[PDB]
Amino acid sequence: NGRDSNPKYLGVKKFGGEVVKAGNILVRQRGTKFKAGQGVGMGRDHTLFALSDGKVVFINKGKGARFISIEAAQ
Amino acid sequence: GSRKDRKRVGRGPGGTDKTAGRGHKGQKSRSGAGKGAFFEGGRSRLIARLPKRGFNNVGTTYEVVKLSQLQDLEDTTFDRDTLEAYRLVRRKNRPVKLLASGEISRAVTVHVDAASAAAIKAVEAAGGRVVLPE
Amino acid sequence: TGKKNLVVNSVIRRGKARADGGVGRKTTGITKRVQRANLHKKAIRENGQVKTVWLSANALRTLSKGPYKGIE
Amino acid sequence: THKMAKRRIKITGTGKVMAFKSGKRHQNTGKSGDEIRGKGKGFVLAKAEWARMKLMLPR
Amino acid sequence: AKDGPRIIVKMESSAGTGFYYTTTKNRRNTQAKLELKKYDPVAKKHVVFREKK
RNA sequence: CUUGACUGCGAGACUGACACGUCGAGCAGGGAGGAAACUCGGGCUUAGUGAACCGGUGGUACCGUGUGGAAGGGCCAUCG
RNA sequence: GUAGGGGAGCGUUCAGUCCGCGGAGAAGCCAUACCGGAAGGAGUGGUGGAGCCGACUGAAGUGCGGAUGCCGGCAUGAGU
RNA sequence: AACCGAACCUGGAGAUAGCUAGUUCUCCCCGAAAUGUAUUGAGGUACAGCCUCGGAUGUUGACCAUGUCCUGUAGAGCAC
RNA sequence: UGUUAUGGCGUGCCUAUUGAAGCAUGAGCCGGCGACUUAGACCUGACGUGCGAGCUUAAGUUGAAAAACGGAGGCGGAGC
RNA sequence: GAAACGAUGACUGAAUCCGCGCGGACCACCGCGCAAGGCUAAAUACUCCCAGUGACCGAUAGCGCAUAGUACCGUGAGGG
RNA sequence: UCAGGGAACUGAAACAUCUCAGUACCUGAAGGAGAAGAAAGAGAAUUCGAUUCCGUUAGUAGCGGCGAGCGAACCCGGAU
Ligand SMILES: [Mg+2]
Ligand SMILES: [Mg+2]
Ligand SMILES: [Mg+2]
Ligand SMILES: [Mg+2]
Ligand SMILES: [Mg+2]
Ligand SMILES: [Mg+2]
Ligand SMILES: [Mg+2]
Ligand SMILES: [Mg+2]
Ligand SMILES: [Mg+2]
Ligand SMILES: [Mg+2]
Repeated sequence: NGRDSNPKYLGVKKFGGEVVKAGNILVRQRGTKFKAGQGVGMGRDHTLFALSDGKVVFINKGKGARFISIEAAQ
Repeated sequence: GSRKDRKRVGRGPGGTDKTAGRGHKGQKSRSGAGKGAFFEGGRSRLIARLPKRGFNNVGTTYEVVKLSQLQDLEDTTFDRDTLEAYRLVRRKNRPVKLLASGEISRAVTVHVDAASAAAIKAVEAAGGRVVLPE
Repeated sequence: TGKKNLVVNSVIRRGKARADGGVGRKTTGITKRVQRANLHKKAIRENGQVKTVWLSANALRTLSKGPYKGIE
Repeated sequence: THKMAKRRIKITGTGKVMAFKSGKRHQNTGKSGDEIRGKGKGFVLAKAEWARMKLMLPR
Repeated sequence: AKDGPRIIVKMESSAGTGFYYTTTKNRRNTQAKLELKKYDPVAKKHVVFREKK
């Protein structure tokens, strides 16, 4: 049979070198792809959200683990 | 002279004739020509399904009498029970209430039906009296 | 045609499903909504002269317990 | 329309419309506690445009 | 949240002297006799809640 | 070991035509675990669902048609 | 440049003013090589025989190729 | 009473008609849409999206370059 | 200006359409009739006018070649 | 519907002035009223008809009719 | 004008309550007019004081598959 191409959404909401706010949603993910770095929290759905205001740090280690951080802009 | 009498200069435009216009055939091609049924509201679209009750009452309502109004201008004619109609509260239908908005020190004595806290706390600190029905 | 006043003059007929309830039902709802009629009985009496005519059961009671413009 | 008065179509002082949150009202609950307090204040101004017209003259 | 003949249940809730409705989903399967928990009523909060009824 | 499968709230964002939906630092009443930093407003996440309306049920005391009460209604839960 | 929106206007009946024209002849009808960016508007010539332009303002039953549209008149099929 | 799966006439009555057909005087300025979602919805309708006029704002637009990150297609490869 | 001979060019109009010279609808021809209106102390907006933190009257009364009176009431003025 | 009150169709069927009906379930206070008997211009409605006027028509308009419900159609109602 | 009787198409984008609407039609009685009337009342001031009519209250109180929709009265201003 066939049914349901699903809407979902996902993607990475706030990209690198972008200035965010406290409360903005940075990444919408499913599992843990992007680990919350310094300045960054992770919701129960593993959504990455911002604790404080500042600039978006992307950290690439070879993946498997990589990090969304927030460093101050000021 | 009536014949030299001019127009309003831009009060009205002429009306709208849909006869002629060489390629006007009006309204919408199908569907929504000819009907008297158009009707923007209705229970169909997102009004019902909307979840409220509360309950309707709207009881006693009072004349809002600005403090700024009372003070500043006029004489302090000692408003009281009659002259007040000429003071532009004009309602009838309802009793009168006094609330605090503008600030100027004045001795004033007024008969209204009720007042707010900082209203009486205002009128007296500048000196005066505010009466209430017994 | 009765004695005092008149006859017939009738009402419509209502009937309702979800009949009863818990008095505090969900609601009562309707079905019938049709027109209806009314009538009475006739017996033989006379006044001023011998007649038969018709007798309203109320006025039957009345004529029986007293002679107000009529006798049996 | 004249039904919608006590239900919230309600109009503000800025000529906006009060429509908040329906998420679950009476039947079907037993999820969380603040979805239950999820009942809000709120609105949108898209369908507020023709909303007031239901309530129009009686503010 | 649908209901019928089935197992488990949605059982109502109350406190010692305090008046509050938790209404949580219970289950008669493994064990249900004591519905006893600790929940917080009108004012005092801080009480044991017997949801057994 | 326990009843955070909490109450009163939401800075700010994801998403949707709308209605819904989603995540969420943090303030307070307060709790539970830990020596402590601290964590907790259900569950690795993603499905396990349904607007309004009419009604059943517990709580609160606003409306209640001359006035004082009650009937009925309203609001906070909540069941269908 | 199609639905659609915006702007300027042309022409027609009625009405109030204004200016007037007409038996040495009104409107209407007929022709016409002129005028105007268009709707349109004049010039003269022929018909007519009792009335009518121009200007301003206002009001409309106000503009037709269609609707197997309506009333009428007259064609084609045919000297069949 | 010359068309009877319910006669004829007058009437309610301009029945309703998400259907079809038609909708006339000029020029000027712009200028679409047949997508998305919901719909006893599918040739219909509500909201959005795209058109126009007016106001406010006042380069935020547009392309192109530099910087910065995100993506797993083409290719490829055989490490599951 | 009228008529003409020759050359070049040249797929009625409308409607309905993804698409019409269409072998898809309509229509014999010419008159004349013929379709976005009217109403309400309604709702909302644009332009214009009078007063302006005020603004207005309705029924009705009285004069009526002519219009005045009539503040019952309505709308601003406070919100949640 | 918590449904008061008027109104009757069927069964019932009280008081009478330290009395009776009402005041929107019902109770008490507190008010308002006194049913079972009748008549009663005026201000209101309409236009067969007569008068006067009209930004009403003027011979496909205006009433159907510049007189005709006649001719003409139908058994008739009716149409015209 | 009052009275006895009383539709449906239609709206609810389907349809039973509902709306159309006590509308159309039938019938009965009467006049130039009718109807209605001299509070067992409105009404919440211990005000008003027969009926009808206009304004207004007011789309307000309220009615309702609380859907489509329907929609008062007192006060107050009058004609009388
Ligand atoms: Mg068409
Ligand atoms: Mg021959
Ligand atoms: Mg032949
Ligand atoms: Mg032959
Ligand atoms: Mg036959
Ligand atoms: Mg028709
Ligand atoms: Mg055409
Ligand atoms: Mg097209
Ligand atoms: Mg053809
Ligand atoms: Mg051909």
